[PDB]
Amino acid sequence: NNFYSVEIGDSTFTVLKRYQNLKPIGSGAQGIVCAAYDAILERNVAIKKLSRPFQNQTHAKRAYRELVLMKCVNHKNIIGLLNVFTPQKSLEEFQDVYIVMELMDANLCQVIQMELDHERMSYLLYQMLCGIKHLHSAGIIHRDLKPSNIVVKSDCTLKILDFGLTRYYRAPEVILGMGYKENVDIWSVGCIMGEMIKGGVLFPGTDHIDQWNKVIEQLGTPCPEFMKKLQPTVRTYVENRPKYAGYSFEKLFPDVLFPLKASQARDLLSKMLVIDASKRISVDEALQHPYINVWYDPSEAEAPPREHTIEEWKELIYKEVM
Amino acid sequence: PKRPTTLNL
Ligand SMILES: COC(=O)c1c(Cc2ccc(S(=O)(=O)CCO)cc2)c(=O)c2ccc(F)cc2n1-c1ccccc1
Repeated sequence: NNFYSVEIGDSTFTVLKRYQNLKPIGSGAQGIVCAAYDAILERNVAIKKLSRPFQNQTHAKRAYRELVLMKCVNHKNIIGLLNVFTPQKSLEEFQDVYIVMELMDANLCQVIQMELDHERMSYLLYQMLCGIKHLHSAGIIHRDLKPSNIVVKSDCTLKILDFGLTRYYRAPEVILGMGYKENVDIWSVGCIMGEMIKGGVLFPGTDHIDQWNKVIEQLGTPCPEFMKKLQPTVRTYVENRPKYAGYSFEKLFPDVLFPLKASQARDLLSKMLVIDASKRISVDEALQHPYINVWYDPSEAEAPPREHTIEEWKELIYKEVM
Repeated sequence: PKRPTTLNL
């Protein structure tokens, strides 16, 4: 009686009456997403209906982790949780979970090819890095940052969409099979910043092996010390790839592409787009970089931080909804 | 500088 149903494609969305005018806005493997107006809050929201949450243990563990993390992370530069509900009345009937989140206006896909100025560019990046820093402080390393999972509003505010784990934006540590740390996410910020500037994808590798080629062509074969850190097998390949000296950052990003600021933009990129993670700039040091630091505000850029049966997962998820 | 309040969609 508190619920009503709307058909969205092949999907039936049964939601609380407060949510009105549902229309689909996209999908992932993790379910269909509708935009809706929350009458009670008087604002637009995203409603995500979870795809087969306890179909199996892999799905169940994913749904559970997503839910718990969403309840613990809270920051203006990360998509927040507004509500969680199920239309089923008991554990035995329990089938569906709905997640109500903040709605923005677009993802970055389009925004980044519409050339921006230094103020808007640096400000968006600043917001990205605050969101990232906050994720890291909650012990979350994203690893899959890309323009499709970064959303913006027409007032120039920006939010990271999800908690991550197109191959174009993944760090060398991930591409190859290395370990990783916090600044893995900085590689992605470099690729996105890079795109915004040159108008197109920095490393548009047509597969995982081509992806590598794209990088060394433009940045230059990494040092022999880096080469060591690799496995037996992949090191063989990487080390047997033809030496490239790569191009300087002046050639990779000339003045022609920019509207002193151009000079700093380039300097930041040269510190972000560095194959060897042990020499790549960090998140803190990037928030402090001259190009980004103009916007600083410690309330934004500093804010304080096993195995089950399907039947058990169902119970834990149901309790997390209640 | 003032923070941008507009972004062309
Ligand atoms: C493609 O969708 C997204 O990128 C997306 C946006 C950006 C967006 C796009 C279109 C509208 S609109 O169409 O309502 C225009 C409003 O006037 C609003 C917001 C969001 O703001 C957004 C917010 C929350 C969410 F959990 C998913 C979201 N998605 C999204 C991403 C991947 C898959 C499914 C949905």
